[PDB]
Amino acid sequence: MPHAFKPGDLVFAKMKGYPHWPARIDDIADGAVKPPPNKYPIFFFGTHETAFLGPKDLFPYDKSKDKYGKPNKRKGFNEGLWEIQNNPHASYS
Repeated sequence: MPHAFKPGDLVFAKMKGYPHWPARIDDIADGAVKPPPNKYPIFFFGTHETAFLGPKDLFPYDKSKDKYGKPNKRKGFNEGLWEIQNNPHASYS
């Protein structure tokens, strides 16, 4: 049965106006900006941008990849599909 989201979990993350996007729950490093309550730091593969999102916008990768894991014309999308499948836990800093 599901647990709560934790750093390292792989997801498709949804934001207004964008397709469901390959992403991971990031850790928060000492000294880094913390998310708002009930929000998670989302790192988006491909773009390498961060946003804070709640669970309503977070779809677990294994369950969702058939549906959402298909090429997209949006900038960085296809690079992001490679990263989530091939090296989802690397430093992209």
